[PDB]
Amino acid sequence: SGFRKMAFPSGKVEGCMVQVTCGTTTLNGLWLDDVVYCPRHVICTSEDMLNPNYEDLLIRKSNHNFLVQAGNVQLRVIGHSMQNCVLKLKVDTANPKTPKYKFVRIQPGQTFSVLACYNGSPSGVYQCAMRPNFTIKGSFLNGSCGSVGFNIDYDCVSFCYMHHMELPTGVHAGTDLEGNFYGPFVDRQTAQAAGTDTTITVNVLAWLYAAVINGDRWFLNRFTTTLNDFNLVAMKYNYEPLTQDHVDILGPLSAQTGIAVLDMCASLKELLQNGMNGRTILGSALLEDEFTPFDVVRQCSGV
Amino acid sequence: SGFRKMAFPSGKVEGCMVQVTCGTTTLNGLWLDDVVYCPRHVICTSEDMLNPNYEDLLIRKSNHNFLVQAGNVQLRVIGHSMQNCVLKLKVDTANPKTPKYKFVRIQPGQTFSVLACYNGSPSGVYQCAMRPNFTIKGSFLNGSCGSVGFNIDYDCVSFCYMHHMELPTGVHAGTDLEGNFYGPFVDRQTAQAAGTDTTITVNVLAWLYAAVINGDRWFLNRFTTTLNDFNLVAMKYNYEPLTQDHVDILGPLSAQTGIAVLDMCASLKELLQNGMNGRTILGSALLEDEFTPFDVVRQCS
Ligand SMILES: *[C@](O)(C(=O)NCc1ccccc1)[C@H](C[C@@H]1CCNC1=O)NC(=O)[C@H](CC1CC1)n1cccc(NC(=O)OC(C)(C)C)c1=O
Ligand SMILES: *[C@](O)(C(=O)NCc1ccccc1)[C@H](C[C@@H]1CCNC1=O)NC(=O)[C@H](CC1CC1)n1cccc(NC(=O)OC(C)(C)C)c1=O
Repeated sequence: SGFRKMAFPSGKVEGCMVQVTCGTTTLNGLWLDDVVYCPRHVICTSEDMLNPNYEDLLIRKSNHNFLVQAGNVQLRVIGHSMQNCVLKLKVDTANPKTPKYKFVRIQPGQTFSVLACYNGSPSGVYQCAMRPNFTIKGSFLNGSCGSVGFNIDYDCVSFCYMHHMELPTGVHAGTDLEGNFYGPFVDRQTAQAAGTDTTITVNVLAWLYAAVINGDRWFLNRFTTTLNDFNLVAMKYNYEPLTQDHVDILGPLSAQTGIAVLDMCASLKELLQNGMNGRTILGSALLEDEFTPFDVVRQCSGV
Repeated sequence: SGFRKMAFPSGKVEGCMVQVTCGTTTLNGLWLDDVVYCPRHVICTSEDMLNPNYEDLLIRKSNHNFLVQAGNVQLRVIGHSMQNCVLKLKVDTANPKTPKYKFVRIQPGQTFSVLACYNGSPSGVYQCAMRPNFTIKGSFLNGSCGSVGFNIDYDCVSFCYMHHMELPTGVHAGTDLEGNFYGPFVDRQTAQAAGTDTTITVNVLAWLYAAVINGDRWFLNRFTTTLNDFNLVAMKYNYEPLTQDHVDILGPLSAQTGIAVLDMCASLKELLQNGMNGRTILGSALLEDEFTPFDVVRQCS
């Protein structure tokens, strides 16, 4: 037993990471088959960054403008195309360590693993959630751009995130691997801010179940409530609405535990008004919301 | 730029993980060159869990009794010896994915990554600290024995933990890769329990320095303290003694931020007195003790 924030093993993705240089800018790329994927802003100089014309910038560039390094080996570029905010650099050699993979786009509330990289070298791995305001709470310094987020299912890597920027409150924004942004952000130096964050209700409930499953039970009670009464207090504390689908997805654990979701809701209710005030659940003095139901089950199962 | 509990990239370890079966019992092992390393209790039943005589149990085994499998390839065992609580199987094939590696014994306070595995197949990776009472707070189910903890420095993998048991408080215990336990635990099913735990003071200070680096100063104060007055207070909240070695180690973080170690000790002292009062520090509502000074420097610069 025990309960921890856990990333997927990262080896399948470590082998796809490369370095990409265009002029003074260096950042990371993802090498799958014979294409390297990286952020389109690798083509911008500092001056261009304030108001860039990407189609114009790119037309001016040729293959020779892009230096791609895998370890010490040098990949040569035979083609270049833009898709949305991502650049696709065709290269001579297909990646021998290419895994089974697809590109997918994730919903707010869903989690995934980030492999942080610098100069094409993986530095660390951690779990994040795509927040309701479309940011992630990561850890990223200069050179991190191009790092990816992913899930693993059997042998198949599902890539969902490529890193592009930092926002004023120390939170992070990027794209799917077809170059579409998560959230209302643009790849330019301009005044941007995250919207008001909100708490992922269904994830907090899943985590209260994990607490119960692991012997922690000093928040339970005897009282059911209603979606409507609940949602009204949810609204008051900046919690997402809880839908009937949420109540369904939590079904396994209501069963496994003997505790009704709306029971759990009155527990949460009480925690919302009273405060935590330094007292703890699964080692936390705040209500955690970056574990999904599937995450809680995946980890109390052994998959 | 943010701050997260961050594991090492697990790929170098993933390619060494295998499964070891003996009778009814299956767990994980670690394949480096021509040796598979696993917990010696792979050769026990449940019958034999209370007072196993491992020397007696091993003598009665032949090589062919150990089923070792790396993915779909069955490896052939050609020899075996026991070293402390670890069993070393000699196999007829060297592991081609073997990395640069060393075996080190860590001290309490130190951190590392765990690769949780089942049936020779990795399931997740997370960071842990060796607690002062010689346990870790992990996530381990039936089948996880033989999972290992490690650090990575350049291309060199430092193996420092192999997983053996769960203890009544729901915390975990194991050995180094030479088979010696951390703590006064033993590989048998008697009643044994962890000593009372304490907070890793030097790591909490490093984390406060990390909050300052990331642009957050609300918890600082205008006071200072002697080293000795600090420890007399801290012990009252079950914090580990801070030593002169600890102070020397926080030197670099002090220089970068311009906060003297003993000034930051005064802040901590007050945070223990007051609590957070609704605020948080690097996203936490508690004082966090599983980041080391080396870890803070790694991830901030
Ligand atoms: C990215 O492009 C990257 O890693 N580039 C390579 C590189 C950059 C700097 C020096 C050497 C090499 C970064 C990743 C950033 C850096 C710090 N933390 C991160 O997550 N992305 C940007 O720098 C991004 C550029 C893309 C077009 C949108 N950018 C540009 C300008 C400003 C900001 N952020 C910002 O002003 O936020 C605050 C919080 C005010 C610092 C930005 O992210
Ligand atoms: C380890 O042997 C393992 O993973 N073995 C393979 C396996 C076991 C059971 C079923 C199928 C396959 C486990 C790891 C444990 C199990 C749950 N979480 C863990 O970290 N180690 C043991 O079961 C261990 C072996 C003994 C030291 C040599 N063991 C045996 C007996 C009792 C306990 N602990 C115990 O009593 O648990 C509490 C928490 C008190 C209920 C124990 O760890």
